[PDB]
Amino acid sequence: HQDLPLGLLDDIYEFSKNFSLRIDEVEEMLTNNRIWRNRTVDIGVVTAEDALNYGFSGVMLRGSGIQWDLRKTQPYDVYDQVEFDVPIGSRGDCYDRYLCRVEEMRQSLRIIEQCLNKMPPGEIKVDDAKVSPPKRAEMKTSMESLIHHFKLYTEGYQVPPGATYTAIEAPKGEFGVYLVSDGSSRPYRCKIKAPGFAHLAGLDKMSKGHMLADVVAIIGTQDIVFGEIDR
Amino acid sequence: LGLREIRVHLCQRSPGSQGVRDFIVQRYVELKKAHPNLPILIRECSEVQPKLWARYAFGQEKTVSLNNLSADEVTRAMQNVLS
Amino acid sequence: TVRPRSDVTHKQLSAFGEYVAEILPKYVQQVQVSCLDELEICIHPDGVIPTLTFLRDHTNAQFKSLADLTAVDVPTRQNRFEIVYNLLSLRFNSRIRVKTYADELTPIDSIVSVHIAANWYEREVWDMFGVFFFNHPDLRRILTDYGFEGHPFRKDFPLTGYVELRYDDEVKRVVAEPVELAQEFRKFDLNSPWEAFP
Amino acid sequence: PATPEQYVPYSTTRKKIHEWVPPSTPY
Amino acid sequence: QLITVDEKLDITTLTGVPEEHIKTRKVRIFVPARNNMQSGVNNTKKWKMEFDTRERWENPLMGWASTADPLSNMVLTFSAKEDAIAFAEKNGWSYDVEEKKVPKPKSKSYGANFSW
Amino acid sequence: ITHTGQVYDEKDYRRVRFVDRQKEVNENFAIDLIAQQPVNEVEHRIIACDGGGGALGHPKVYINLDKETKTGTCGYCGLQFKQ
Amino acid sequence: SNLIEVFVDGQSVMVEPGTTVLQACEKVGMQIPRFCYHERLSVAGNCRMCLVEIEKAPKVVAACAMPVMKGWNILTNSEKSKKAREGVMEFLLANHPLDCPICDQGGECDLQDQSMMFGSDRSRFLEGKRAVEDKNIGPLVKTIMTRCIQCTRCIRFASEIAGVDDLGTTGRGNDMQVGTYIEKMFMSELSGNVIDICPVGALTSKPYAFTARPWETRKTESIDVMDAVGSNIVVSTRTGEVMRILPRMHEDINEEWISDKTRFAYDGLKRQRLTEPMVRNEKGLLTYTSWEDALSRVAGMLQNFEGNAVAAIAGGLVDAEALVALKDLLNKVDSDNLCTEEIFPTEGAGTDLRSNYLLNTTIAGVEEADVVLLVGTNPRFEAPLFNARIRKSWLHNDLKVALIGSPVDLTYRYDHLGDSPKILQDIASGRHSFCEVLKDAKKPMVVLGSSALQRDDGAAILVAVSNMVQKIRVTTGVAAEWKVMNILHRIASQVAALDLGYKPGVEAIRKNPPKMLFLLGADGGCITRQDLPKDCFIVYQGHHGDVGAPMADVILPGAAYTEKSATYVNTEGRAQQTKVAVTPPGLAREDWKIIRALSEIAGITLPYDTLDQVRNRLEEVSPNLVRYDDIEETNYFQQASELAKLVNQEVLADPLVPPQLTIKDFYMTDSISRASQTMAKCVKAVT
Amino acid sequence: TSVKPIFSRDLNEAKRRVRELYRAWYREVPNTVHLMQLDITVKQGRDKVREMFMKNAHVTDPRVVDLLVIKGKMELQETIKVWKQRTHVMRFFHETETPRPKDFLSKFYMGHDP
Ligand code: SF4
Ligand code: SF4
Ligand code: FES
Ligand SMILES: [Zn+2]
Repeated sequence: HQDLPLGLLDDIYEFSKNFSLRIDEVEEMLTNNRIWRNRTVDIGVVTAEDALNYGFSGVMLRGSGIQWDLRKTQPYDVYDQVEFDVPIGSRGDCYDRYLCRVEEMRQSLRIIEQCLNKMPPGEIKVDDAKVSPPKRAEMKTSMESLIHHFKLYTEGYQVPPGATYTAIEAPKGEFGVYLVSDGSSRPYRCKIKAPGFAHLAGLDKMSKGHMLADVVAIIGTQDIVFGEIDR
Repeated sequence: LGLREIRVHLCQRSPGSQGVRDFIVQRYVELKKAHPNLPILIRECSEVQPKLWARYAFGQEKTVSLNNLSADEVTRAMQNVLS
Repeated sequence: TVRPRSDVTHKQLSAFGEYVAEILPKYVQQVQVSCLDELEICIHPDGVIPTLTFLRDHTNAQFKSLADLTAVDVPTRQNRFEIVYNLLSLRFNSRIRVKTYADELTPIDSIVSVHIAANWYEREVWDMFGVFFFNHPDLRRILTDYGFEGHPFRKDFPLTGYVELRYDDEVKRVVAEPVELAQEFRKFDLNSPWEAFP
Repeated sequence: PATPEQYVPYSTTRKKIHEWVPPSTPY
Repeated sequence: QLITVDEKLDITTLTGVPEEHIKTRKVRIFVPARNNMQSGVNNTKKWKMEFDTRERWENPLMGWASTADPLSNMVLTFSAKEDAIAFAEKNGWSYDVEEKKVPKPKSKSYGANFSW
Repeated sequence: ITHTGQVYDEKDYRRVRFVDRQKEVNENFAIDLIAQQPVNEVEHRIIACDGGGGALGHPKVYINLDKETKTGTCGYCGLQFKQ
Repeated sequence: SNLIEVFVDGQSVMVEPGTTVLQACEKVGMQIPRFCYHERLSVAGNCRMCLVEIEKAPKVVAACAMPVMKGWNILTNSEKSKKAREGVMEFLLANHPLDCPICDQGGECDLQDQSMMFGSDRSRFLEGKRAVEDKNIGPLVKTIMTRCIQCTRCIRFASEIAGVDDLGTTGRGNDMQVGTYIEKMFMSELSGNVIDICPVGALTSKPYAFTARPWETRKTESIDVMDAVGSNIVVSTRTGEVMRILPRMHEDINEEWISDKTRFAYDGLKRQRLTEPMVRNEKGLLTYTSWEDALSRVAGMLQNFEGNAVAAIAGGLVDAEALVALKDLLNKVDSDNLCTEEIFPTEGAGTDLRSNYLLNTTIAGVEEADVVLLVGTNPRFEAPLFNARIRKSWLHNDLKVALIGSPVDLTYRYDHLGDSPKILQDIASGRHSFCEVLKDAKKPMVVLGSSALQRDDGAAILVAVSNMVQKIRVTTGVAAEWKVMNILHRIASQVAALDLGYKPGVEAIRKNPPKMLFLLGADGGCITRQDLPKDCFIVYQGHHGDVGAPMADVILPGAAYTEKSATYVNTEGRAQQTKVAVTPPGLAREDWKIIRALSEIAGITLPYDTLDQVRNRLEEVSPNLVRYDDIEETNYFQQASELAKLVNQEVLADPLVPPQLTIKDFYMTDSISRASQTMAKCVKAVT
Repeated sequence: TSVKPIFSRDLNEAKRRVRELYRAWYREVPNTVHLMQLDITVKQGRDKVREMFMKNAHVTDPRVVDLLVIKGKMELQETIKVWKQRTHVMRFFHETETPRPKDFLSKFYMGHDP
C-alpha cells in the first residue's frame, strides 16, 4: 500500500544481524535436553506416502523427507531470485519437524539478508489506476485520478470473469485461495485452503498408540491456529 | 333477496364466450333500458369460462357458468336473475 | 502490468488434457486449459472416483495430494453445486482441477478412498452447501453449530442467518432468538452499468 | 514538543417525519 | 436405479428456512430496470429474484435502521425466466414474474432534423 | 443543541441517557467559524482553492469569481472569494 | 426484405437500411461509449466519444450519425477506436472541475465510468482549467454548470420533448455555456427530466442535493399515483425513508420520463402524515388511542346504522384492494352508496362497459392517430406524459391537434375550434370547418377530459361527444379496432373504482344524508359536516391530515403508494402493481387490512385474510385488475351510443374550462402534493 | 421423470427408514432428559419427536425422505452422544420466544409485517 519508511531496512538489518544468536539460545535450551528429545522424538511419526495422501503439504510433508517447498517448486514473486535451502528431515517425528522449523527461521534470515542487499529502486504498486488507487497528490490535482480514486474505493477493480487456485508457501504450509470471479467488483467464491484443515485431520492417525500428554505435542507440531481451520 | 347488480364476465375471444358476446350485442342495449340503473357491469374474463355473478341484499352472491351456453340461453339466464 | 508467463506450460498441460480425455473418454465432458495456464477436466459426477484414481495412480500423471474440495453454488444452473477438486503432482510439479456438478437431491461419491484428505473437506461441503457424499465414513457438520438448521454457504441463505444467541436470565441458558439486527446491513448496489470491452 | 462526563449517543438526524397535529378547537 | 418421481422437487424441508420466511414471503423475479441517471444497459440483462420489503425501523439508541427480515438483503441472480421460476418453486416461495421490457427499435437519422 | 439541532424535547424519554451523565456537543460550529474569515480578494477572473495545501488539502477546484455579485465559494472549504 | 447486412466485429448481423452504426452494435450486444446521444432525442454528434472504425476505411466515423452501409464490418474494440476514446476522454476531463465528491451524480456518472473503462489512466493536462458562473434555472434544478460537457442533450429535450425552448447555447470556443441567456427559470412540467438526462452532474436536483449517494439507495420498482397516466417509476429508499423517485422505462406509458409533480412530491409524503389512530375525545379534540378502541368506535356505529345510513366517499389515491374491501364491508350492512369524488356521467351505460370510460386508444395509440380533437382538457397539466405523447406525434409524425376548451398553452400547435360545449353539436352537424378535416382523417381520435364531465352538463357533454364520434366513425369508415372515443382521467383511483362497480359522483349521498360516512382518503369538499345529518358520524381513512381529518369523529391512518403492494389502473385500463418501498409509518396500517379488521370487530368479516386472497376477490368483481400490464380491447361502443341516443340533456353555453389553467394550478393538486415543501417552494416561485 | 435414488427407491421402502429413526429417537428421549439434566418430561419430549417426524409428513419424493432421515440420524448421533449440550437440545422448545399470534386481527393489531 505504501513505500517502506526511510529507516526500515537499516532496522531490519540490525534485527536480522542479532536474531541468529536468539535462535540457538533457544537452540541450546531445547535441542539437546533429555526432557525435550524424549517428549518430542519418535512421537507422531507420519510416513511419506501417508503424508501426501492426507494432504499434509507443509513442514509435515518435508519433515517425513518429501522434497517440496512451493517456493522452489512453484516460485512466486521474486523468490526465484533469492537463494535458500529447504530444510527436509528424516524420521518424520516431532523433533525432526521442530528441527526443520528452527532451520527455516535460519534460512529465512538468509532470504531476508538477500532482500535488504538487493531491493530495487522503483514504485511499490502497479500504476495503471484501474487496479491500484491513484497517489494522494494526483487525485487532488488531475481529474482522471479523482475519477479513478472515486470509482476504485466506492465500486472496485471489477476483475475479469474466471477462476484460479493460487498457492504460496505460508509458514504453516500451502495456503491457497480458489477465487471464482464473475466480472463483478466483488468475488463470487473464495475457498481458503488452510494448511491446518488437513493437518488436524491427521491428528487421529498421527496420535495413535499415544497417551494424553503426546496429543498436546501432536497439536503443537501441526502449528494449527484455528482461524485458518475454522474460516 | 333484492338484486343489486349483475356482473357478466365474458371472455373476449373464445368459443365459450361466443354467444355470450352475442347477448350483449343483441340485448344489453335493451336490458339496460328495460331495468335501468341496475348496475350491470360487463367485464372481461381471462380464459375462464364465461360466468354471471349477481349481488343480492346482504353480501350474497350466486354464480352460473355459461361456458358454451348459447345466446338465447344467456338471455333467459339474465332474465332469471332479474326475475 | 502484463503477467510474465511461459507458453511452454500452456502447451504441455493442454497436451495432458487431451491425454486424460483420451484415456477416460466415458466420464470427461470438457477439458480446457485456461489462460491462467491452469487445467480443468470437467467430469460427469459418476466419474468422480474413476477420474481421481487414474490421476492418483498413473505413472504419467501422479497427482498424490488433494489441495482442496469446494463447491461453487450457481443457483441458476439446474445442478447448482459445482464440486471442484484441486490436485497437485509433486512428481511433475504441476496442478489439475477436476470439477463435476451435483444437485441438491443427487449425491456424488466420496473420494475418501482415493484421498483421505477429503474426509474432512467432504464433511465441510455437506455442512456448508448440503451436497451428500455416498459411503463417506462419518459425514457430519464440521463447521456449523451443533443444532444449526440450514446450509450456510448456499447463495439462498441470508448472510446473517435466522437465529442469534443471548443469555436469558429467566431460563439461565443461552437461548436462540429470531434475528433482529440493530443496523441492517446496507447492501450497496455498487456495480457499474458500462461493461468493459473484452 | 462514576464520572458524569460519559459519552452518550444521539440520533443526530432532525427526526425525518412529521405527524398531523390534530385541530386545536372542536367543530 | 432410475426411480421415477412427480414432485416439483420441493426441497422446502431440506433448505432449513424458518416456516414464516418460506410461507408469507413473495419473491419477485424481474430483470432490473436501468438507472435513468446513467445510460449503461449492463445492469438490465440478468433476471433477479428479490424478496418482499418488510419493516425497516429505527434503533432507539443511535437512530440507525434496524430490521427483523433475515431475507431482506437477498437478491439471487439467474440468467432466464425459466431458471428463476424453477428456483422459487424449488424452495417453496411464491413468485410474481414480470416480463422483460427491452426498448423497441426506434429509427434515428441525423438529416431528419434538417428538413423543413 | 448540536450545530445540527438534535435537541431532545423535554418529554422525550430519550433524555434519561444523560442522567448522571452529560451530552457530547462540540462548541465550535463551523457555520460561524467559516463566517469569521476574510473574503479572499483576488485579481484573476478565476482562482484555485487547493484547500491551502498540495496533497494536504482538498481536491483542487477553480472558482469563477467573475461576478462581484457573488463571492465564489469553493464547495469544499466554504471560503468566499471577493473578486 | 430490405435488410441490409453489416458486420459487427464479424457477427454479421442484418439490419434495416437506415440504422446508425451505434444501433448496429446494439443488436449484436456491444455498447459504443456515448454522450450526447439519447434514444428518444435527436442525434447531434457533439461529443464524438463514439468514434468507431468501419473496416478498411480511412477515418473513424460517428456511430450516432453514420447510417451503416452494405457489408461494412464495425471494429468496436480495435487499436484505433480505443485511441479515439482514450484521446476524447482526455479532452472531456481536461476542462472538467474535480468535485466528484460534490457531484451527487457520483456513482450515477456516465463520464467517470467511460473514463474508468474506456478512457486513460493518467492526465497530461498540466494547464489551467475553466470555470462558468452558476445561475438559477429554478427551484428544482441545481445547475452547477462548470460541470457541463456541452453535450446539448438538455437543449434538445427542452425543445423536443418539452416544447419549451428557453434553453440554448451561447457563445463559441471553450466558453460556450449552455444556459438561458437572460435568467428566466425553466418552468415547465417534464422539467426534472433534464436532471436524469444530463449524464454529467452539472444540473442536478436541488431537493435531493446531498441527502444520499447512489450505491446505498435500495431501488424498488413501483407505480405513479399522482396522475392517471400511471407512469412507471423507481422509488429509491435508503435505511427506510424514500430519498428520490426517478423514472423507469415503460414503452407504452412513460417512456423514460416522469412529471415534475411525481418526482418532487416525495417530500410531501413525509410530513402532515397520519400515523396513530386518534378518536374524538372530550370537548371534541381528537385524541391518539389504540386501534382496538378506535376500530370499535367505528364498528359500534356501523352495527347501529342500517343500509343507506352508511356511505363511503372514497377518492384520490386509494388503491383497488381497499376499494373492494370498503364495498364488500358496506354491502354486508347493505348500503351500496359507495361513491367517488370525481363525477363521471352515469346517465348512460355509465360505468357499465369499460369502453365508456377508458381512453380506448391507448397512450401509445396517440402515435398512430391522424387527428386528435381534444375537448375539455389541458392535457399538459392534467396528464403531462400524455401531453408529451401528442407532443412527439405532432413532431415526428403528423397529428393535427384541435382543442374545444379554453385557448391554453399546449406545448404544440393546436386549432382552437372554440370555447363552447355546443359547438361539439356544430361538428356533429358538419357545420364547423374541422368536420371535413376529420372526414379526411383515416384514424381519428377524440379526447374528453374528465375535468369537463365534472361540470353540471357533463352527462350532456359525454352524450354530445358520443354522437359526433358516431358519425366521425361512419364518415371516415374507420376500422373497428381503431377506436375514436376515449376519455382521460386525472385521479388515480377512478378507473379502478368505476371498474370495481363504485358509482361515480356524490350525487346519491347528496339526496339522502348518511348517518355514518367512512371517507376513504377523501380530502375533497364533496360533502361536509355542514351538509350531513346532525349526528354526522364520519371516520377518515387515509394518510395525510388535510380536509377530511379535522372534520372526522375517527382517524384510522393508512398508507401511501410507497408503502403497500396495492394495485392501481390508469386510463386505458392497464392495471399496475405498486411494491412496498418503505414499511408504513407509526401504527399506520395498509388500507385493505384496516377495513378487513373493522369488519372482524363489526362481525361481518370479509372473506380474504391475505392480499393474494384480496387479489382473488378483485378477480371476481372485475377480472382485469388481477391482470397486470395488459390493455384489453372489446369496444362495446355501438351499444353505448344507443343508450346515449336515449339520453336527452342540454349543454349549457358556459364555456368548458380546465381547472388547471396555468402551471401554478398544476403543482399542488393532492394530499401528497399539497403537503409538499418542494411543491410549496415551486408555487411561490411562480407567484 | 427419472431420478437416481439417494438411498431408497420407493416411498414405501424409505418409510422403513423413517420408522427405524422414530423408534431410535423415541428410545432415546428418555436417556437425554436424564443425561443432559434437561427439565422437560419424557412424555413432553417424546411429543416433540412425533411433532417433528410429523412436520415433515407430507413429502412424497423418496429422495427428500431419504435425505431428511440422514439429517435426522445425524441429529441423533449428536444427541445420543453428548456432543450437544443442554442449550442445544432445549432450543427445540422456544422457551423464551413468544409464540407469534396468527389471527389476522391479532397481527393487524401488532406489526406492519403480515
Ligand atoms: S460529473 Fe460529477 S461525478 Fe461525473 S465526473 Fe464530473 S464531477 Fe465527478
Ligand atoms: S447540461 Fe447536462 S445536458 Fe445540457 S449540456 Fe451540459 S451536460 Fe449536456
Ligand atoms: S455519442 Fe456519437 S456523437 Fe456523441
Ligand atoms: Zn477550498
